[PDB]
Amino acid sequence: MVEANLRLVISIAKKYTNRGLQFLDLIQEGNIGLMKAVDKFEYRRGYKFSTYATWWIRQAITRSIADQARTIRIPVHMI
DNA sequence: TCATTGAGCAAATGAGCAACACTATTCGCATATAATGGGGTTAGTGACTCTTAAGT
Repeated sequence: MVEANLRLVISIAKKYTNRGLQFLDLIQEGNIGLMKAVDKFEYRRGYKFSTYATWWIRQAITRSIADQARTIRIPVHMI
């Protein structure tokens, strides 16, 4: 299930490119979020995979670029 | 008899600790229609040397 939606990870992380982080770091952290979405996925709500996986991939990419992008790190609640 | 030396002492202030109670920070977790392969250089170098590789 994980190695069939990596194209979804590169499709999400295509837009977060020039935000202070490398392109390969983004899709790596998106893969971490994709694994966390695979482990907690429920099929009985009719949705296929993508509407549940997109939120977790976007969350992992945003929490990656909110912390590991600057030296003087501001937490996400303060920013 | 009194100034001088040797020793100490109560007290005031500066530093700090120990345990406890309130509170502002910080981090783990969740978002359910569908979303399914990227930008970005270097472009009018010169000369020389070392290694690898096809050609003889």
